[PDB]
Amino acid sequence: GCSTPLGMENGKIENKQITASSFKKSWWGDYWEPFRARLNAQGRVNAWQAKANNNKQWLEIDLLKIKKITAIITQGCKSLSSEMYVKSYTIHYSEQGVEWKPYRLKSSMVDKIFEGNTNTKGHVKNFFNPPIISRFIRVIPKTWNQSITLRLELFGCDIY
Repeated sequence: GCSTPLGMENGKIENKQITASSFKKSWWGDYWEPFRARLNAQGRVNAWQAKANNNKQWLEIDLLKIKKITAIITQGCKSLSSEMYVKSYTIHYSEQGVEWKPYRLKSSMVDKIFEGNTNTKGHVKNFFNPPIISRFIRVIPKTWNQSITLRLELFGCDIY
């Protein structure tokens, strides 16, 4: 089958493979680095937080080789007295990491907007019908509650 978690939570996807447009750095050593965006992560800093909340943000995952990506799970983050989570997002993909292509349905001309989270720890899973075949995946937050924060996991399999 093709529904195996690709490695965000279990750490098979290494820190070096996860990057972002920007990330929050607190005056006192709290860096919400991209690679902290792992499903179910706990800790003082357990998620990626964009440096600024605007339409120019993205979290990128380099799978190191082209794979078939069948689903994605996103989760939010509760930090202090603040509930932050991405409510909707689009997906961009690439085989080379140079040219980016937006995920769109067959009878579509606009980017497919995926429904995201409605709380901080609940898992929201979205299936890609059809699957995405690529090496790089970018999650583009469209709407968020309070602040852009994410914890995620990707599911797929190798190409044969």
